[PDB]
Amino acid sequence: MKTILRFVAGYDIASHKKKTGGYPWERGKA
Repeated sequence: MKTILRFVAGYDIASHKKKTGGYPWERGKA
């Protein structure tokens, strides 16, 4: 995960817009 910045970038917005489906352990090592 070197250029994941492009992947997480969209997730940071999509997760903030929709906000749903997110396990307590499946949150990027907390």
